[PDB]
Amino acid sequence: MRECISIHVGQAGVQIGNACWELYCLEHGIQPDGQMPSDKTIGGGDDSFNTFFSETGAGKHVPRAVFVDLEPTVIDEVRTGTYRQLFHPEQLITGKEDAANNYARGHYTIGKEIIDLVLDRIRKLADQCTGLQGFLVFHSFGGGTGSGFTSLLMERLSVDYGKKSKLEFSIYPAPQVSTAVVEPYNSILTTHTTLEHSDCAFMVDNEAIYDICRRNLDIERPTYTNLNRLISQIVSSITASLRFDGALNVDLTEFQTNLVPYPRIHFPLATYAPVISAEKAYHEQLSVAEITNACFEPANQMVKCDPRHGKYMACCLLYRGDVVPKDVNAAIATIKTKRSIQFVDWCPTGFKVGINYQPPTVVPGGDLAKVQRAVCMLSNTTAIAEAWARLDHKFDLMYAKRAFVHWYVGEGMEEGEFSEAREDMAALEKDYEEVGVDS
Amino acid sequence: MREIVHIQAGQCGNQIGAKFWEVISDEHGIDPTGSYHGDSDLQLERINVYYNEAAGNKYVPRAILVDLEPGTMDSVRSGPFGQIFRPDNFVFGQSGAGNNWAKGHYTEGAELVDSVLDVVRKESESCDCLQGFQLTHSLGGGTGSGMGTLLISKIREEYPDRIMNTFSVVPSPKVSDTVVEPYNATLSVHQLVENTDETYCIDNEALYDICFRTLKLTTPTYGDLNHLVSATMSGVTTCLRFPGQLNADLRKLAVNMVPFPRLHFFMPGFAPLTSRSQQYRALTVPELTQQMFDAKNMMAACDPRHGRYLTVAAVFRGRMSMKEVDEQMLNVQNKNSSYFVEWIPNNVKTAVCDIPPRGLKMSATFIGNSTAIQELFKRISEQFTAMFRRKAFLHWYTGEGMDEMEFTEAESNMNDLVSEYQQYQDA
Amino acid sequence: MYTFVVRDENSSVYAEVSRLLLATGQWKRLRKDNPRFNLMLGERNRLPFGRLGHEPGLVQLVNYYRGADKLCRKASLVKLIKTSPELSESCTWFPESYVIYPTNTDEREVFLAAYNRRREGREGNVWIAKGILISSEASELLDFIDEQGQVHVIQKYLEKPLLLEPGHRKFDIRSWVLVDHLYNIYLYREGVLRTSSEPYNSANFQDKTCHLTNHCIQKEYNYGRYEEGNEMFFEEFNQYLMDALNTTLENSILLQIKHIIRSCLMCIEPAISTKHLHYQSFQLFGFDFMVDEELKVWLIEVNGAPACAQKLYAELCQGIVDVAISSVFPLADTSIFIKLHHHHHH
Amino acid sequence: MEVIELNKCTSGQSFEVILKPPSDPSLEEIQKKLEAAEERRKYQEAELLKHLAE
Ligand SMILES: CC[C@H](C)[C@@H]([C@@H](CC(=O)N1CCC[C@H]1[C@H](OC)[C@@H](C)C(=O)N[C@H](C)[C@@H](O)c1ccccc1)OC)N(C)C(=O)[C@@H](NC(=O)[C@@H](NC)C(C)C)C(C)C
Ligand SMILES: Nc1nc2c(ncn2[C@@H]2O[C@H](COP(=O)(O)OP(=O)(O)OP(=O)(O)O)[C@@H](O)[C@H]2O)c(=O)[nH]1
Ligand SMILES: Nc1ncnc2c1ncn2[C@@H]1O[C@H](COP(=O)(O)OP(=O)(O)CP(=O)(O)O)[C@@H](O)[C@H]1O
Ligand SMILES: Nc1nc2c(ncn2[C@@H]2O[C@H](COP(=O)(O)OP(=O)(O)O)[C@@H](O)[C@H]2O)c(=O)[nH]1
Ligand SMILES: [Ca+2]
Ligand SMILES: [Ca+2]
Ligand SMILES: [Mg+2]
Ligand SMILES: [Mg+2]
Repeated sequence: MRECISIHVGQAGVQIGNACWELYCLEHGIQPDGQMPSDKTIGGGDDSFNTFFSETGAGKHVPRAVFVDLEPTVIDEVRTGTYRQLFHPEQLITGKEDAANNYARGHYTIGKEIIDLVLDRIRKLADQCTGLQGFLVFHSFGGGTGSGFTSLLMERLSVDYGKKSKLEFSIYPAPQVSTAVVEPYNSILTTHTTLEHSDCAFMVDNEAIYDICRRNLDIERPTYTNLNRLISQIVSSITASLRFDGALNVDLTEFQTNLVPYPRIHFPLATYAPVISAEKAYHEQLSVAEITNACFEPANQMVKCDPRHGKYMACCLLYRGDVVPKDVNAAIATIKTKRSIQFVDWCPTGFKVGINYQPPTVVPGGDLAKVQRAVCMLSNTTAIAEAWARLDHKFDLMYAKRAFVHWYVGEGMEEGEFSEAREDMAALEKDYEEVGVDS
Repeated sequence: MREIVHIQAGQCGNQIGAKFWEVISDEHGIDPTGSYHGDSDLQLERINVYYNEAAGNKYVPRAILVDLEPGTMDSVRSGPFGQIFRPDNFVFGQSGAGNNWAKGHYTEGAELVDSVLDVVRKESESCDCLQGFQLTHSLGGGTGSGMGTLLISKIREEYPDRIMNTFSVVPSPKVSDTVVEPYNATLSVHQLVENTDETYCIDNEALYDICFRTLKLTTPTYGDLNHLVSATMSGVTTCLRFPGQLNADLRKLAVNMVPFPRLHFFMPGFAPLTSRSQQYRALTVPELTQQMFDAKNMMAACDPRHGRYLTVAAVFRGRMSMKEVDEQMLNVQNKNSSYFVEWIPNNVKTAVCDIPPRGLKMSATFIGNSTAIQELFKRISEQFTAMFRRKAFLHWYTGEGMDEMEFTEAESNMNDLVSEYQQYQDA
Repeated sequence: MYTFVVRDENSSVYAEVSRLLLATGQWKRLRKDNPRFNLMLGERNRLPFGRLGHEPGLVQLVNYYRGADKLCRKASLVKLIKTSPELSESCTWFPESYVIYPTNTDEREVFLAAYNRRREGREGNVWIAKGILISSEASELLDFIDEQGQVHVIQKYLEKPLLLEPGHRKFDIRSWVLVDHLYNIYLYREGVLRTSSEPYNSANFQDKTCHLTNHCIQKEYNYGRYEEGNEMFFEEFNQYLMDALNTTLENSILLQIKHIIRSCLMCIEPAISTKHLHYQSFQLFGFDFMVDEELKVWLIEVNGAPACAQKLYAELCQGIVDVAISSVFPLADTSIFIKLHHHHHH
Repeated sequence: MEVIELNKCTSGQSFEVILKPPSDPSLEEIQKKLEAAEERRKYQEAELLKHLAE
């Protein structure tokens, strides 16, 4: 058994973390106080769930989590929320004033006064780990803290924990809910500075999730709570193999191996099905073929893009519920003859499949209906570069006129760091085009 | 607990400043005693932005009242809300400034400014994490204009990493017949270009015209003008005073609103326009949206169709459908996209707060950083040059130590401002 | 008000659609880089399909189908036909064809396998390259391919074409096909025969005013002799087929054309359909056909951005607006196309 | 077509299906990073204070 530390950074990182730990606790039948009646090794263990929870002699299961925000409001909701007892005060860290939607204020200015404190808190958790694998880091691309502090944090974990895997859950910016017109700047800046430091990153575009919520949960105007409950089911899905008995993606190293053959191209597309409203009176339960087939519908992707117009390098399917191999193979057979699915030449065309028989858990009173079987596909497709293109274009439009740059220079960053980060993305959009197109 | 320090200066500044405190104090459930008697906890969650708590659960405006004559301050004191203000935060001289920027900035004002800063400092020191300052003042008189700008300069010396925000009242010969106002205002604008981060241009021209043409008030008073100012001020401070996502502090607003440091002069707008007289039909969300963007609802007398919007913030108050708000907001942009610079994507940001202002079921406040605001600065500039080219009235200023040179630099800086806006309207 | 942008200035057809839309007074044109548009009429190269359908509050439509190049590039077309099982190597309406590269994948070897069963059946053995040349002699083309630099196609040249009389002439047919956002396949009822003006000479292959029927390559060398611009339209050619051959256009040629068009576009439907996508596509194609003396139709090439013929711009461009656009963006307040659909049960 | 690596347990199972085969900054460099930024902020703030003193 090898431990994983989750780090949640900035409002988005934190609120998503909350949502994930709420779900993890329900999944593992851990209560709000941290007591777990089904655990019989009191005060200990090296069960699979212990990768994500530590234990006390009092019988208390505590996340291997650290939340960090540069303002206190949001972390104060955790400190006094329904899971207040789950966490040790020392795992919840806050500043007085936030990074004001500025990468540089979060990286250079405020990052400096807080980096050491957080590293020390992360060191306290690492020291309870007999075999730490590494970290899952949750943050927005567009916030000042989420972008700027996170990239600093990622450069340091590379230095102080060099042999250790680092995975991200990253919220990609969408105008329907974004709070700042500079998010494109922040997204590119943090992507640049963070790229070498992250082994595999799962991007979620708020646009995608927002629409899944409108279209499939009939929510007129989605809130963060709506969005996050959905995001947390995808996350749980991705991390289940680390917290449950199984033989697929049993350790963080395996995500890199199974999903990322070319290091810079480390951004697998997640697709999730079925998303079904809890208000829906009559619902026909969807077959293995039906939900597998849905994994190839752009409408169900965490990022809208068209995988028909690039190539695959790897593809995992992760199932929860009443699913057997035989049904999966028939589903896949049919789908291969119907759909456009092209891998790169230097890669087998094939799927790695993970089945957990326990069907998805849902938050009681949530928006999502209980379902008999669900699936999350993780595919490393060059089509996800459409998102990079979009972000870069917006960045070019603004930066051509130096609009808002003075806020960044104002915090000690140099105008040149912009064009250098944009060059890195320029080359990133090029790597993706080489791998995925021919003529 | 992200604290704002409010200062109000001179006649105008204190008039609109007191009005501000009356209106928000009512919105947060605070009575003239300083006692909270409201029925909701949204009212209190962020109260410490604008009020200090005191023993006996007392709420006390974080407000400094400055003038060089007492008249207006005596009026504040024996008025309704006067008891609410902290007595030692009343800081005043006796001589007055005679509508003379030079008296306010250089002579009479210098004698009084250190005392004001002592009070500011006392209020700063008991702030968990001060975000910055807001100032109310006119630019056409002497105290608010010249002393208020003097204060701004000194505050930035002591607190150079805090945000400075003004509600600056721009003069118009439709409202004042005092001949030197364009001087005092050009001299003030020079200061604001360099030393504020956000300035709400509240144009007495626009307020008068709204009162006469739209509200059908044949004889507008300062009371009618101010009712518009207080509504706008409640509106534009809503994201700072209530729980919220967007523009929830001064710095974040600044970051969203100011692409270039000198171009921080905002056109506010309000819907629905009302006189102080009951409004019985609530507005539909489409109506708010159309009205708030209407030129007739702008508090700065500029034609928005003569320029381009760099950034906009919109703030919708009351119980309504966010879905309809997004659809309408989106519909303004998509139907008039050409008025919104294409090189700042998604430049319009929208907030919704459930608590309405008193009087209304529904309201919208518009904050626009548009290049059409030049029209305001050109107007002041035309009035300035008409006198300045004959050095007229200058003796009132040179008699207090000023050189012509200083007028010439100021005119120049404001003409540069104007042409920079023009630059971006054509990009 | 609907809105749109224009990103291909040199498009004969879309120039005309810009005009017709404005003239409704319900469409407003924007500067090409303003992203808040309902409709894009896009550039021909590197059209930014990845930036489409991410504008909240805007249904967005574009006048190209991503992936369509696979039909419309000769190398890709050939490839697509051999490889797709629905078309297959069988395919009886496409000339035997091979993809050949310079030597600065390739199936040069497999080309010769057939070249020396036509030299070992001594029958017609004339081929054609992709600047373009016909030859009986394989290596006089292969040494022409490597001497030009691009990837090319070698195709069986149809030695027995139908020949219009008076004139002993040669022609191709161009048909204009519109595929909407629903993937309805719409054939425009007017096609055009792009004719030669100089008798077909089967013993000499350099004098190419008689072997190539291109509107340009005729002009720039008896242009206008039998009909304007070397363009025979359908009423006349139908009339000629009746008079000379006793048959109709519909029966002898047009069923075959409808068949080839459906087969081509149903083949790629799954790779390019926008039915569930976050932006919708339509596109005009120009299909080019040859007929042999046996009244057998053959597909030459598919054009991604065709031009119309002068006489027909006005009507076609109107049809594009009616079916491709106003279907998606209706107004307040006779059909020139035939719909290609066919559901046989087996 | 070809299933492989079949692994079964009480919780679930996993396998692979194959349709077709083929065909770093130092702690120092960072602390420096931060410190040059801060120096630049100090210069900028100093210049303003020099200007305000004028
Ligand atoms: C448009 C120019 C201002 C606005 C008006 C207004 C001044 C006012 O409102 N005054 C003069 C101090 C008192 C105040 C009003 O009395 C009328 C009280 C009831 C009020 O509105 N009081 C409000 C609630 C109070 O908070 C208050 C606000 C500011 C100052 C003092 C007190 O009187 C109509 N004035 C000068 C006028 O209309 C004058 N006309 C002119 O100056 C014309 N030129 C010769 C104008 C139009 C340019 C006088 C002939 C009367
Ligand atoms: N999905 C999701 N997105 C969020 C959430 N909170 C914020 N965002 C998005 O994240 C971006 C805003 O960044 P935040 O995470 O709020 O920024 P922060 O890290 O707190 O940084 P500062 O406030 O600048 O110090 C925008 O795109 C928001 O829509 C959330 O709870 N869920
Ligand atoms: N296999 C074949 N047999 C007989 N003639 C052929 C042929 N392939 C091409 N041609 C002749 O060559 C002419 C032009 O060739 P092609 O259409 O391939 O080039 P092109 O792309 O420059 C013109 P367009 O784009 O309009 O089709 C045709 O009109 C036809 O007459
Ligand atoms: N809107 C508004 N304008 C005012 C008010 N009082 C004065 N003014 C304007 O302010 C300018 C005179 O400034 P004032 O504040 O009286 O001078 P100060 O006391 O020396 O600061 C003129 O343009 C007046 O029209 C007021 O209460 N409301
Ligand atoms: Ca245990
Ligand atoms: Ca004195
Ligand atoms: Mg934050
Ligand atoms: Mg006065």
